Amino acid sequence: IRGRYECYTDVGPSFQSMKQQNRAEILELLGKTPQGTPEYQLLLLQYFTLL
Amino acid sequence: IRGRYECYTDVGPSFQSMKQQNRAEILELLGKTPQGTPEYQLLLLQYFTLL
Amino acid sequence: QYRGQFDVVRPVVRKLVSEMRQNPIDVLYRPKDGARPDAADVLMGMYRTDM
Amino acid sequence: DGKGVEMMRDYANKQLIQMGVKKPETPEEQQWL
Repeated sequence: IRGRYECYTDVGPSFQSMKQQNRAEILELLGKTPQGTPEYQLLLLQYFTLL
Repeated sequence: IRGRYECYTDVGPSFQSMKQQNRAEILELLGKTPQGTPEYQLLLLQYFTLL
Repeated sequence: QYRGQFDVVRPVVRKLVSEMRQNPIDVLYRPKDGARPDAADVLMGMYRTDM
Repeated sequence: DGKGVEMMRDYANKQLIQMGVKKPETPEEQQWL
């Protein structure tokens, strides 16, 4: 029966469970956080990360 | 049967975790924490370590 | 007679051990919205047992 | 990630819409009393 098979591997960029590449990235760069008023709290949503 | 189970073999990289890993990003460079003026209660619990 | 001590093969062979895994190759369970709301909240609730 | 994609979608913009959305799908959304 389907609707299950919810669990398998995603092959592609190495991004782990919590916020590896999707958050930010590893390659030759610095100083990410941009300017914005709600991007304050939306930046609060960013980094809670690991369970 | 188990299921109260607690600790297992964590073998892996060099860091010794207590609460050390709230920063999952330090590669080489420094200064990785964002900013905002008024509302932070959240900046406290991060930076005290050695227990 | 004198033989066998000149071989010089394996260094290139087992140097490939370091070249096996660069990409982390670590992800599993592919979250998404597929089905009826039962078991998916705590993500894996039973088996971490691979680690 | 998980279902934590919520992000202001379901609350702030409802009664009045300040910034709009990208391609509103919204089969039905706002209720009025």
